[PDB]
Amino acid sequence: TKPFTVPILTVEEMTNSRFPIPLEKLFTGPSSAFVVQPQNGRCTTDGALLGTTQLSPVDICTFRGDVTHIAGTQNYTMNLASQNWNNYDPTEEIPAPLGTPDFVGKIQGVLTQTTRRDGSTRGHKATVSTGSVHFTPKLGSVQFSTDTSNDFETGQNTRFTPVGVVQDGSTTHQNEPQQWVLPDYSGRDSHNVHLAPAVAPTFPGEQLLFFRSTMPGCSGYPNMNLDCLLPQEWVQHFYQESAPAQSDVALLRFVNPDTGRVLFECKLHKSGYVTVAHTGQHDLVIPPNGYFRFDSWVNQFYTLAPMG
Amino acid sequence: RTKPFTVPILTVEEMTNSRFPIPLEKLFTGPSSAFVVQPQNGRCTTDGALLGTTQLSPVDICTFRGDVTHIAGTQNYTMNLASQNWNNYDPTEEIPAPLGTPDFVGKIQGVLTQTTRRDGSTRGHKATVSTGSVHFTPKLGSVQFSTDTSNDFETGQNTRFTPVGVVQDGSTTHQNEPQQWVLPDYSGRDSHNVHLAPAVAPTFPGEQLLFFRSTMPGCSGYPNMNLDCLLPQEWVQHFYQESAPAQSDVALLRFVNPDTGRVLFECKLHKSGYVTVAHTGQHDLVIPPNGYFRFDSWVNQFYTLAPMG
Repeated sequence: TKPFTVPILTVEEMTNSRFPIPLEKLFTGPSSAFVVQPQNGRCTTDGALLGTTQLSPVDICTFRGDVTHIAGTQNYTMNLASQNWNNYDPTEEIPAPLGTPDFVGKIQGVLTQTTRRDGSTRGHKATVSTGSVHFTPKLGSVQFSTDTSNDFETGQNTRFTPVGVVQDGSTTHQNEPQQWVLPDYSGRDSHNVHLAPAVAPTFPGEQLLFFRSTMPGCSGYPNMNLDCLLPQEWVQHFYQESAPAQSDVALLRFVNPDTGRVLFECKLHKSGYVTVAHTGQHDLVIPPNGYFRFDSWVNQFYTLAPMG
Repeated sequence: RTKPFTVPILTVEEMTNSRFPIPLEKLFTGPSSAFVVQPQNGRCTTDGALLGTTQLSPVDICTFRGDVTHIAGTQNYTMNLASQNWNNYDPTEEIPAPLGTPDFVGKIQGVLTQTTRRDGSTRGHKATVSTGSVHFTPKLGSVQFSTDTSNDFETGQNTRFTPVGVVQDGSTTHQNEPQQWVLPDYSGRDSHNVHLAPAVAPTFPGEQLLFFRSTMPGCSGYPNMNLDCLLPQEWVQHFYQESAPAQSDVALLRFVNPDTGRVLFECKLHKSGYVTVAHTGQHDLVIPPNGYFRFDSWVNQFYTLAPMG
């Protein structure tokens, strides 16, 4: 058959699939006190995308559409367009538009607008709160708060470029964002739909292995921790390769080129997430040039050597 | 012989600009003799060798990491550049500038974000870097930002510039900037740019370069937001991984429309890492949104293409 592979990139060479910044470290911990159900960076080893997951490492947490002012406030409503500027179809069987943020928090960035008749051009600091009742991307509308009350024109193309997250310093530190809480994609009191499955360890002593980045802080004492289940580069890779999963789990070894020895082994489940044999929280310590290597297909019950 | 050469099965829209972190939009072809096509980003050979300031992350293009220091009684800051992993920048490394450094003259506006190690405090201000400025000296490890505030950023604390769009003066001539096909003075005035990826051009009759085009976001004024790269970032990434030996100076590509099955046009992918098509004049290509590039065979300098239309 066609052979399964993972990219020969370092953790640092790769990119977070849940927000557009690169990866920094591996991290493992216990996933029962919370719900690991991200909609971004979700893909099966045989190349099937899931949830709101899409291919561009850049168009994650971005928004395209036209805007309309909200009287006597500095808020704007954006009517969402598809990524190619085509119309957004809410009937499409997906939790929300592809790339929609998959966590509750206040994402701050910049609304940019280019005015078609004269190629005039403006840019304002803007924030979208995915917890807000006005955050209804699945319905094709989302609400931004803003620098100005007059600047943006109607019927002209508008882009939100995400930058970092934000938090209220008056209150409890690192209270937002909540990374493992999904937004109400369709507004309040309406069910999220077509979600990628929640994940968890299904073997004794195993914990999830997270690919972790630290989101930028515009202001406040945000909790900038952001873990994804698969590096975006892996989503991209699996999608291309579409190599048939031959067994329950793909056994990966993490190798150090420097010494040529294996540092640890892990399970890549065909569902598209990783587990390691370890108990407790741990930021993994790794050779900066170390990479993941696929070794064999093994079943539910292969016992992993411990991580350390 | 060897590992077979391939190009990714992505659409233009599925792919990403290699010269600024936004996705591709259209194919465009035109004449490349009135200007110098010598970008340092999205430059890679078909057998996987990165060139110029080209690097792998589609996100870390036109970004800057380092620490900052205020410039007395102005709202400008000087950033002392760090490598991508926050390690120290080595100007002795044989590269035009740090990897991912902007490869065009213009005013790039974004946001400087800073996080205070001790207490996890954060702040973020609107910022602009002008790559034409005499203070834009990335190869020496320093770059200058203009800013929202005069007191906020602390010294010795990690700082990140996240690019957003480009900018221009509305009082001045329109579309006069940025200048996409003009390299910055990577080492300041008074010093030569060094270790550049080669300039490129058509070397066959009737052929023009084929550009992978995006339109950069405009912050304000009337900027010229056109941005063409020679290879989609996804191709750089792909070639780097595959490292498949070029078997010829050129790889013949066909652009196929999958529902129909038919070929829309053919083009030459040169092992040097740029594309040409047989056509004379400017033209935004019109393509089936789900059409993709397909590698067909290795052919030599002199294979005659069939006109694009």
